Amino acid sequence: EVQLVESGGGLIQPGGSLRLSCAASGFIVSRNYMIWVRQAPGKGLEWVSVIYSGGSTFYADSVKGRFTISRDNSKNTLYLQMNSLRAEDTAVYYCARDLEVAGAIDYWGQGTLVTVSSASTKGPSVFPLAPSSKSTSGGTAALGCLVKDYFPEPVTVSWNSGALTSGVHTFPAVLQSSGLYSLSSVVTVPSSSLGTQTYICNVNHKPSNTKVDKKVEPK
Amino acid sequence: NLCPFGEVFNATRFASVYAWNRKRISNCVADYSVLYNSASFSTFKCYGVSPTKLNDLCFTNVYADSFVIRGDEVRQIAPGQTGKIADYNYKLPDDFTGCVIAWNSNNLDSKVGGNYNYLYRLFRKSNLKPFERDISTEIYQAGSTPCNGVEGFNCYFPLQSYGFQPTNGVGYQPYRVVVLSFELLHAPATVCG
Amino acid sequence: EIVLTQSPGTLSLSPGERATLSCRASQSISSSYLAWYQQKPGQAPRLLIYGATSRATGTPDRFSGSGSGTDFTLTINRLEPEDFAVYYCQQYGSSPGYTFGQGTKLEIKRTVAAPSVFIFPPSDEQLKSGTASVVCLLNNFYPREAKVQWKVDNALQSGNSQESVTEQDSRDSTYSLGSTLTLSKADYEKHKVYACEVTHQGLSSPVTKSFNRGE
Ligand SMILES: *[C@@H]1O[C@H](CO)[C@@H](O)[C@H](O)[C@H]1NC(C)=O
Repeated sequence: EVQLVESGGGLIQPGGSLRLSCAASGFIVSRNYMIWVRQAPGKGLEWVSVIYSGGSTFYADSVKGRFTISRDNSKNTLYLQMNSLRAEDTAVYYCARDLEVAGAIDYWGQGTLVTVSSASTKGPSVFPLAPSSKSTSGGTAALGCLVKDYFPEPVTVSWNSGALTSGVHTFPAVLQSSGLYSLSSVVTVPSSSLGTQTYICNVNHKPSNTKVDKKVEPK
Repeated sequence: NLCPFGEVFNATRFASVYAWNRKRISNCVADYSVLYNSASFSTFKCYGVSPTKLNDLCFTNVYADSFVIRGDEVRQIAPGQTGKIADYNYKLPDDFTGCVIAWNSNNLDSKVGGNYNYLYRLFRKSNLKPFERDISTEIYQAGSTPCNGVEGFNCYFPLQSYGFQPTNGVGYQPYRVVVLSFELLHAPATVCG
Repeated sequence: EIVLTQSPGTLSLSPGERATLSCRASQSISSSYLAWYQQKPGQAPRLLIYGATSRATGTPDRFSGSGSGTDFTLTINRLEPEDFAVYYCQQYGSSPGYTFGQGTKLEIKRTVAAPSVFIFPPSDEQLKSGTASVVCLLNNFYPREAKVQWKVDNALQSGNSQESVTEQDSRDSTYSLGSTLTLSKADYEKHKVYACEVTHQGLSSPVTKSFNRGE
């Protein structure tokens, strides 16, 4: 299968350095035009860098002299070395294969989030949002998990290890006035299921080594 | 006895840059100030040689290479440049001794609906060496799967068309280019001014 | 250098209608060097069109590109809920080699749908930490405009709540919203009735969910 898998994004202090990786399958990185494009939170797309099959490289003015694109043919991997990082470099970074007039940018990696900040890492607290409704109402119950006070983004939430996806809403994180994020994840289910089915939110915050499975039970 | 520069500069048709043309100039008297002095040129950059100087020298051969590229690409026809044209189509050496001359040819090489006869090489594994000319049309394998001479996903024809239409912006308009390079080995000097 | 200006900035249309998205370039480019992308939330951009008119792999015929010079258009026929996205244009012929428009955000309309409203008291676990978060959930409504009024013993609360809204659902075209009221434990214990009052076009009068602390 043909794809581009990115890694390396995460929290870095201003002035620091990070290397992003883009592992390709199928495409031969060294035979293609390969690019990096970034997207700051809520903003549009910004082209960052390109490397040619013959080895020529080019850079946007906003990163020139600080970023270096490169590749390793033996690992079929594209890299972006970012130095002297600044707050405005905070973005989701995409690698992609470019075909210019033969097809523009037809394949993109999934993105890796880079956060440039001096705030400390902190793991979330996970609290239940317990269903109020009685199992006998004949209607719909809502339940969830409050994932509170964490830094940096992102966290992931699943329900019943990924078996429950219908009716799930995981909300965008909000930055609180403390500088820590918070988010809720909720699911709606038949009230009659509260007595027969167990509901567990699985929360992972990798930067803080926090992996929590919380059972949400009626009260 | 007079060098046939008009043959080169006034040719009805010019080559695509990937298949650039080379004219060998020998056993003639040149005179490039008559060539230079000509408001008829948007680019006339000389490297090493000065122009009013060339009337004085004697080289054992002179090459006139010529082709068409986009206005935005003329800057790549210089020592030490990189980009699709310099890397994969026409490459000057770092120590180039010669002159690059170019003029806008929109009134000759553009057509309503696009003239698609001029091509450039888009895909190539490696950079050209200086004065290397690659006219292969093998399907370019961009992935792991062999193309077996058939175009498809990850199997691209290596040459692509410029689309020269008259109302294009100037950077997208055709420019005719002539590169003069001056050859001094150790033998007869057959081209003087 | 070249700027691509897309319009309208935002667009909201019903299923079965046709969206017309414009991309204007600050200088004339050859149409061989313009492309369109669709970006749904959480995903990388997806190529729709390249060379102004050529459909990429997987792009159905209801997506059509046109234009030349300084003016390009993407047309989306037979709109459906899954067409909710941000659409970007892109040039790749002029300096510095890649430039994107700022995007048109497309919303897909549906029949009005009132939120289902739920309120959640703080957990005993959280109270043990010294803080109380009270959560009001507005589930699966349309349109996006909705008002959440927190009341604590009937005093309207301002300055101590934060909202988050989901992106439009790709299947049912609804939004959901959560509002969190944050108090210290000591403040939370000074009051009885916690209520969130919800206003929305689909509700003939505001809906209030409430609880009594400790009940
Ligand atoms: C090309 O043709 C024009 C015709 O007016 C002529 O003036 C010019 O000298 C020619 N270029 C040469 C001879 O290099």
